[PDB]
Amino acid sequence: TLEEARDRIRRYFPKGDPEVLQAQVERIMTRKELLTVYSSEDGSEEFETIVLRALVKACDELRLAVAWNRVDIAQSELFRGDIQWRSFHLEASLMDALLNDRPEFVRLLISHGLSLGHFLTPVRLAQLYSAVSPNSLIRNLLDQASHAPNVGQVLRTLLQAPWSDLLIWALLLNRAQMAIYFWEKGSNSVASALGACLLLRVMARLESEAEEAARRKDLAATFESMSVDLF
Amino acid sequence: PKIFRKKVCTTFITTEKPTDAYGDLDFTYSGRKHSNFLRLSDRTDPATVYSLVTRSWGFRAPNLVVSVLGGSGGPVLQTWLQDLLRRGLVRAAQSTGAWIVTGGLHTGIGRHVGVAVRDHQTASTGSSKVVAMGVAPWGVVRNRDMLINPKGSFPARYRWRGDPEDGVEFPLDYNYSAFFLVDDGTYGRLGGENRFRLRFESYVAQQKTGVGGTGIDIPVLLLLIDGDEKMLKRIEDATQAQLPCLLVAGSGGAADCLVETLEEARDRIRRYFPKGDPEVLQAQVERIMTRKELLTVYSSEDGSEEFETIVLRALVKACDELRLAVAWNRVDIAQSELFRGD
Amino acid sequence: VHGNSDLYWKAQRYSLIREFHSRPALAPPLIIISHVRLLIKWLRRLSKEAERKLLTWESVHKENFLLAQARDKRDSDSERLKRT
Repeated sequence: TLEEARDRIRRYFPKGDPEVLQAQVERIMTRKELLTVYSSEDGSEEFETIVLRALVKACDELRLAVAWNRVDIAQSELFRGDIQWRSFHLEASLMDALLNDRPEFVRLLISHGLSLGHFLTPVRLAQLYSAVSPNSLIRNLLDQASHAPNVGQVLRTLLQAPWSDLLIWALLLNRAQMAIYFWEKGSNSVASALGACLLLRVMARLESEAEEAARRKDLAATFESMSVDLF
Repeated sequence: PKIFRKKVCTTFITTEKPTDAYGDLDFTYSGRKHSNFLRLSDRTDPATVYSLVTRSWGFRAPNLVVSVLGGSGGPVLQTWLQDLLRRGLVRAAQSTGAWIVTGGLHTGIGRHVGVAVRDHQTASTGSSKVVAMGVAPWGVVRNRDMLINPKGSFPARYRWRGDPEDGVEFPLDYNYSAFFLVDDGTYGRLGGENRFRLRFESYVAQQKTGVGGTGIDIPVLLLLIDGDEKMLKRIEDATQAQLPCLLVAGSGGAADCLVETLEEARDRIRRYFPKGDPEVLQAQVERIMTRKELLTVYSSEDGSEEFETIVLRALVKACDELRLAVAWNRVDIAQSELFRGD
Repeated sequence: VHGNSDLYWKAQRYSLIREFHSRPALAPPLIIISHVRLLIKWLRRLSKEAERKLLTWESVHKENFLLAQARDKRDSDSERLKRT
């Protein structure tokens, strides 16, 4: 791949069967795209950048940065001004950051510049409420709401700025860092911190697992202290 | 707040009529504030422009005004100048407190400055923003039709369809803080903007820093990057009206005057950098060489660092520096200028 | 128990005031007038710009609160020890 001297090379590295193995190596040279070199590197370091280099040579890399749960890769790929990242790349990687629990990618991808009124289609909003562990509380609440998308009825049996829809989404699934970030971006903040504290304590009394009820009471105490400090 | 700014500012089509396009301006993006725009005449005074900015929109008085010019790298500029515009220009504009006046459109070096402002705003938590402003001719705006309702004080929902880049109309960039849109009346071509631009720069340069006053005149500097043949008249029209300038290496459009200040080989130089019109442009470059005092070089430096010492070097070459150290609210400059026993 | 009884009393102090505000204001020797009037009724069966100005004012103070919270966390001694 740096390049008869071919028959020479097939007769001092393998030491046997020159022309058959030369046919094999030329089969490898038909697809020299899918071949990389690790020679003049640091050595036992920066392995991950070379994995991205091999996968891009064989060609999405922002979605790989979300899937590996590694933030510096995505950050360095956004400062590189040659690529000029468009809308649908950022929107797809933000859905991967929301379905998984990675809040630092949600903060990084929104700060780059992204439309959320164009983002939350009802298909994507249907996909967010199906990232549910099936033996949780919100799974039973949504199933009983459909037994008689339907989150308004779930709020009723419990009780273009789309930030409040993501706040209610993060409260019902008990994501702490998500719900605090969505509080800090939306408006109408004192009433929404008291509404978050009310809704979390109602769902904490209705919780089966003791650790998750303890988790919800800690988050509701955080929203109470933020409404106190802001007012 | 919207009616007097409708009446006092005017537009001409030449019948000069009251305006219809002003107010706030949001984009599709979320988490961001609103930008201010105004459809303004070309033959109007910058005095009521300055009072409109510093009293109605809400902006502090500048301590420094740096205008960015260039644009020979269309799709991709070098990573070297990308690091210079990211670090060296914007961190001095954020520490000292300054305005960056560029063309508001995407084309030229408007995208590279705006990406530098956004990357500075993301990579650190400076608890503030860098005030970058834009002038742009009204006839080159992509879809100016979303701005037309003459009522006022509204977020106008500006839209990017994703259009291919034709050279008749250009979209506005999204990283600037305020926009000036000058209704020249030709609807065809970039070039009928620079008169109001240079008049507004000299009007800021005439006024002074301070609380009620009693300060230095606000130093206005020019920052030249690659550029074209259409900038040599702008360099001479700037240096005629007593404004200093600074030159980066970049490419040949600035390296014309860089080589001519390092020094017929003249006609040679005017016939491989511009590629056209030798003797007229040689007369222009010699007009620049009449005032070689007001010209500095940024070549053998650290790169994206120590920008502020070179600004002082340009202002002292064009010649108070202790008062500039007070006005920028930076103590190390004044301290180093007091230890120098010369 | 003195501190918890103060916290409990202030929270209940709202609903007690609301009880007097929601009462037919006529004294209980003469309160039959208001009960007759409610028996007759039982037999027969901010501006928008002011709210926008109010909520933008709230968002200004929210941003100053969050910036001062970030500066206090950043100048703490443990995060200086992390950054070193």
